[PDB]
Amino acid sequence: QPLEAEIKGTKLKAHWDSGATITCVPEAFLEDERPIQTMLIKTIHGEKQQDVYYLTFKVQGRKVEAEVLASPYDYILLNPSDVPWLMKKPL
Repeated sequence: QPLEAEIKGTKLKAHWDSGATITCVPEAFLEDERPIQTMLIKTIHGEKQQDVYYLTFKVQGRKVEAEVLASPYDYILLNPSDVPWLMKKPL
């Protein structure tokens, strides 16, 4: 059951993953954007750096802004730190 989210006014499906500590979005939303900060990641094949993008999107009808990473996926990934209310039941 994918969640609903709106990025830059664009409506798309999203997935909640507590394992993720940072929101992850598809480059399709960063193609014409710019990363405010970058992160360095070391891998067995070599060292890779991940760019960070601060975007604004609605989470279940809730305007919320957070940094997201660009990914080849076709959806969005929400973290438990950005959507702390999702863990709590709605009133």
